[PDB]
Amino acid sequence: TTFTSIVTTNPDFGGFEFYVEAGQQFDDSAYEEAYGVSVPSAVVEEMNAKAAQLKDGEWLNVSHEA
Amino acid sequence: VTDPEALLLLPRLSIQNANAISSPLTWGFPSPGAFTGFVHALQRRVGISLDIELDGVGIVCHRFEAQISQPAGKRTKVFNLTRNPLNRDGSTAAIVEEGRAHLEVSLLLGVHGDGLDDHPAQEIARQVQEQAGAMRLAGGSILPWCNERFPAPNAELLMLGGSDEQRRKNQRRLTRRLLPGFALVSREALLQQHLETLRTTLPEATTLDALLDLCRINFEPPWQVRDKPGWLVPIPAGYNALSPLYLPGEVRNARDRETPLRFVENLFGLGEWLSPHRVAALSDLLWYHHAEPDKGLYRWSTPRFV
Amino acid sequence: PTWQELRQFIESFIQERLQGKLDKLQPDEDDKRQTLLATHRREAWLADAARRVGQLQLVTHTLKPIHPDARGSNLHSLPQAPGQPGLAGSHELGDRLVSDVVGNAAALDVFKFLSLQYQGKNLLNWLTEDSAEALQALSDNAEQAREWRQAFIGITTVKGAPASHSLAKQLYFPLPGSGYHLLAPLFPTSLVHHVHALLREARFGDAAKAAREARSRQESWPHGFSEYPNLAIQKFGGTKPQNISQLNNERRGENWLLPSLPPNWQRQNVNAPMRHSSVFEHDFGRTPEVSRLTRTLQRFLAKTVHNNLAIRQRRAQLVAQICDEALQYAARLRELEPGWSATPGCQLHDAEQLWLDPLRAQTDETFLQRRLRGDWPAEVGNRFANWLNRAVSSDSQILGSPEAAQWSQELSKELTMFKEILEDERD
Amino acid sequence: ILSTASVLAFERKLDPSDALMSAGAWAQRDASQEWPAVTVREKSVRGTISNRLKTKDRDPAKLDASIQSPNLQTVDVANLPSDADTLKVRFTLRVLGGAGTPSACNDAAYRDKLLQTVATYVNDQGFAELARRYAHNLANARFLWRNRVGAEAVEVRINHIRQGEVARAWRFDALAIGLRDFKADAELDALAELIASGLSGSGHVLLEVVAFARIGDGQEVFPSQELILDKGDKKGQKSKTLYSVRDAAAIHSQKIGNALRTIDTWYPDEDGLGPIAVEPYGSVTSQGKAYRQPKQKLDFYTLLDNWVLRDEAPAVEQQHYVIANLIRGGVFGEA
Amino acid sequence: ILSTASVLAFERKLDPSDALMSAGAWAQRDASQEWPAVTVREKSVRGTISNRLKTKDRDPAKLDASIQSPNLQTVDVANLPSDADTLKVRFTLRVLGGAGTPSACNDAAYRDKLLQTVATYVNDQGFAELARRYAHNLANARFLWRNRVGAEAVEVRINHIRQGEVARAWRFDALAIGLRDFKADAELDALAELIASGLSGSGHVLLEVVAFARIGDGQEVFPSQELILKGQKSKTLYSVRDAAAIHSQKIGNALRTIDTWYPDEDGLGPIAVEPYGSVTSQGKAYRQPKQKLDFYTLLDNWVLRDEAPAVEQQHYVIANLIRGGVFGEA
Repeated sequence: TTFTSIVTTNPDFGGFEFYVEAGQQFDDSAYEEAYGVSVPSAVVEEMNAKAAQLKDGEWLNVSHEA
Repeated sequence: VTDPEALLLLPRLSIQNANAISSPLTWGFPSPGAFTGFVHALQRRVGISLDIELDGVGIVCHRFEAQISQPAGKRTKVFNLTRNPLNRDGSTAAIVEEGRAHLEVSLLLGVHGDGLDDHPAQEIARQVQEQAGAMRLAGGSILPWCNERFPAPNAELLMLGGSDEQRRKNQRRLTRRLLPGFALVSREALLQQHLETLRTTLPEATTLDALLDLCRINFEPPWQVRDKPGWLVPIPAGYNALSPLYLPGEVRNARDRETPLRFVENLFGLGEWLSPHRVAALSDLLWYHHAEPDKGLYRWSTPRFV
Repeated sequence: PTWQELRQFIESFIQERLQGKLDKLQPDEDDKRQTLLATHRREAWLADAARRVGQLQLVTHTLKPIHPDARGSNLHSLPQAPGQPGLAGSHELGDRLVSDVVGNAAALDVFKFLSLQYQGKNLLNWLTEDSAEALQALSDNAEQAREWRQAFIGITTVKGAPASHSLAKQLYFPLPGSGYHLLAPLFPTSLVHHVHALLREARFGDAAKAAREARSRQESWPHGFSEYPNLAIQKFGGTKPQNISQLNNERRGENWLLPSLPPNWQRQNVNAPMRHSSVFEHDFGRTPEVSRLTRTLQRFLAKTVHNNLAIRQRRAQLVAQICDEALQYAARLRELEPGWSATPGCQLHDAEQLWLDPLRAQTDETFLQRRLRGDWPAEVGNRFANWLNRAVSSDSQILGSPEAAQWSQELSKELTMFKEILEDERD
Repeated sequence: ILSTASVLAFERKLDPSDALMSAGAWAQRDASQEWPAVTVREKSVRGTISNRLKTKDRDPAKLDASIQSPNLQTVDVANLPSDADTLKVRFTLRVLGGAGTPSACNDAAYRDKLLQTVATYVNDQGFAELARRYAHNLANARFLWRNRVGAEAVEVRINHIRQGEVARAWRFDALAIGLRDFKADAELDALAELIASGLSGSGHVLLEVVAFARIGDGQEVFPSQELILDKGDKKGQKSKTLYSVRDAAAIHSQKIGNALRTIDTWYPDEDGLGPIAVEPYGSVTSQGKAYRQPKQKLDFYTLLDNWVLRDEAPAVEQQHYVIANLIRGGVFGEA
Repeated sequence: ILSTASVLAFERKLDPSDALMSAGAWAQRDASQEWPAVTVREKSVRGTISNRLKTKDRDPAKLDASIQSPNLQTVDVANLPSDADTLKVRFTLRVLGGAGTPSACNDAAYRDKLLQTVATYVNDQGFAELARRYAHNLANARFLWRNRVGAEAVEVRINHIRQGEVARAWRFDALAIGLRDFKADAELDALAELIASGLSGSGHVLLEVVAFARIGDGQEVFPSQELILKGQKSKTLYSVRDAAAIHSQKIGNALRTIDTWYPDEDGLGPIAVEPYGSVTSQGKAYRQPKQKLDFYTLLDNWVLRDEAPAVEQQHYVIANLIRGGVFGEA
């Protein structure tokens, strides 16, 4: 229920983490499909404001601590 | 693989935080690879100086106490952990679950070489005990027996006996010395023949099903438990190749850049905790290595058990 | 096997994705349907999916269960079978591989796209065997079709140079000649998922719960069930088990380790008899294990002959285990507790003289040590035989048959070895 | 160029055991071999709630109904018996040796450079400042963690256990030796040279550190508490599990090691804490705050890299910290 | 801005022991070192239905049918012997000191402000009002919880234990010292000065509190009761080593009944010092956070924004710090 976020330059592609591409947008359907939990609608605009404000080559790591 | 000329007995070594996670599928007593790597460390550290060759370990386990705890309302168990340091930011680190256990094992190191003739038996026994006193067995420190009743010394039993009766006498004298424990052997032919009978009953059954069938207490309806001979356990019997063998300076982030690395994966065989006088010859029940490195199959077992 | 049905199957999957996006869009304005139908509908979905494959990896042996700040190598490789009999693991899975996915979870639509079961197998398995049905559906030009096929095949390959982090495990192995191998083991996660599926079916399955209730009915069922005691749970992600692997979402952590425990993993404290009632109730001192072992001998009375061969071997094994547990009880009682020489009394069953070996010799030098070395007290086995005659019933179907002869011969040879082990307590 | 070894690992020198606590009477501390062990037993506790309400549960009805459904726990307690006022805490300590030789290192150039660096340190200023502070944390009973806060008198007896017997026996007053002043004392200097000769030579020096805390009759002693995630359902839940070796309360090995390593008074922040534990990014668990940050140039990694790679030798206090972090052990290395 | 720390762990000062109970005859209370302990034994009880019915069990048929099949149980009782009439409840109380220093805190500025606040409290007024009330709760035997309510004559002996010997011995009549009035004696003020020196860190204070309660021949005494996991075992009593005992937190709760400053009426008398000051028997939480008199708003107004409360309320705040607890938000 605690949806943290961190802008990583190199992502950790060895585990099953959710990385948003710099020139892309957050996808609530992909987060509800990959992990079981669904994203609350108040987290989505914060993740959109973080994902749009991204330099080229900066991934957005989104993870919940439930 | 070869027969030991003598049979050293490291006495009851107290290990305080051994590795309870022996393998991805087995918890409990640590893997026999820890003990074979321990005797190879002993050979690498004092075996070259005494001109002997310490091969093989008989694992006896007088006492075992896992640092576990059964949660309330659950039949299964969970591991008591430690508290790692914080990060550089002050938050609690991501916890990784390492199972700790307290041991008390005594090891039968099979000693053969040209150094039994140069030095006395008690000298090389005392020197490998002093070298084992500053070591660790499965990740856990060997407690050094201070200020107790009396220190447990060693006995290097020269297995080359003048008679059969004197040989059986000193084997019985050593078995009385390592008696309250349980020797660990590898009984893999029993797992293969149980796989054969399982495949006789139902086809295309593999030996992981035979291993699990030898593990569990399964019930049969007329209700009677299917009986098990002895204390059969699942143990990791070495490793198996996943990648081809890489060159020394080829893989990234290895331990050293002079030893070939190969990505591996466990091989869960079957073990059997049995009592020390069920074997009638202690020059069996010792754990050696079998590599065959072209194929993978880096494995350890007790050859010459039956 | 024709390319047209594979083409329309892929288009149906893409259109199902677009219809799910449009249904969960909640849109009324902003004209996002045009951009979504330009991107997630045409064969540019295959283009950005083939761009997305390098974020994923099909794996069978991940590294991340070993400490999760480890950026190493994860392998989708099945080991070759050992020629040595007995031991095996993770090469038995021929058609039951569950085949974990690591990488960016935002690119999971690529794995869901490669895992569709179109004709009789996965689309990925269609793409490994280069056929007419493969490498014609997913384009109209064979060049970008070959490029996207080479992208989709790369979901099961190691990306980069091989590596194993400093937090990973890697272990020297002494070769027969000389030298070592570094042996970095990887966590077998498809094997762990297979054993986890077997354990969940045998514990929480319906075919096992039915027999478990039929045991409580005390009725008769066709098949039995298992129990799996002393399992330990090991979870890998601390609070976030999502960040390890794909199947570590299904088993939320929860490695479910089997027990490899020595038989003395339950510490039994030692007690020596003090009084006469203590010497009557504590001459034997029978643990739960020897009662569990004699209850199995009590269930070994009736037999048919072809079953009586294996029953006689099992009866020999059980009497061996009972005699050996008696030897270990005498060992740990004589070694651990000085309570055999704690107090004097009138009745302590002093005819035993076996559970007080250092108690009457290391203090009394010539008093009782000369009455234990010349006498050599081994008459405890004759009193111990009364316990095993109490373990058997009064069944005259064996007492008036040759089964009493086989029982007496195995008891005599086993008390013979118990006597010669008990004879040399003096050395 | 001498880049950093991608695998570094140092074996833990100064390896203590579990501090087994057993109980008895003062003025027979000299006959303390048959003292009965402090056993960990359970007791039940009712509590009325006292956590901070989050400004939404400040209703009188919800709070009044919440103090009528109290939490019912089962805590483990370790108490001295009613006829015993002294706590004998007894552990062993191996001071192993080879304090600069790593347990794992990739580069032979980095390994030889690090060994030359540590040999330069040991030749210039040996383990005489570090071992004085380890001998102080042995001498004052900091390893008595909460068993020290109101003790009447703590007395620590350390025996250099040789081949089978006591070679040299010390006896300290652990309340006169403070928890934040590393002064010089003659018996403390002899113990410091013993831990020095253990840390220098190839053989381990074994000590037996026995501490007696005159707490009081029947009072509570505080062994270490086991980190159990997944306690289970709240019905039969044991909310506090004290560590016991074999029906005998004990402090963990890493807790005694954490009290022995509390020698670091060289961190750039002010010493309101006094000495803290020697850690890389030197962090105090009770404070929740990491001193010796990498933002300043005073953590273990940057001091070690400037000392080994580019030959910038730090201050003598910071290289005391670096070598005490090597004696502490660790797992290091980049990707 | 000085926000509140996210961990505030305060140690328990006034650390008692498990109150062992023995048994003997009065007028040989002076030779009560070898008195036999009150053992917890078992007995069967037989209950009829006496609870309130839920309007569906009021049919006389099911009522008589459930009376015809009554419930058996097996309670634990601890009674005095048939030749003894006095219950010797003996515990030791160690007064630690260092009341305002937390054992764990995140902020150094908030910890320093809390230390300055408790220090200016102590310099303005020592631990003299608190230790007088702690000395009264030792003198009147409220730690005898239900063993006091019908006792003929209670006598509490409190000995200051120095090295191993008694430095100064007290002897109070626990029924003359009332349960609700905090008067002033000479010996109670000497005990208050001793507990004041214990809480100020200016000495080591280990009291051995022995309380003799003349209940009666063979009567029932009440140790603390455990929680329970035909023979339903409806009551499990505390016992340390074959000897009934009162829990240590029960004795600590009886020593902390010093709070007569709660804003409601003082007809009840002193209640236990707790944040949101509550009595679990009466089920009522005095110092509710709507009124500005719970421990948390008083501490957050005294330390953060320096709105210092009245003298009584800061006595209550420092009594909560002496009690100890888990303060701080998430």
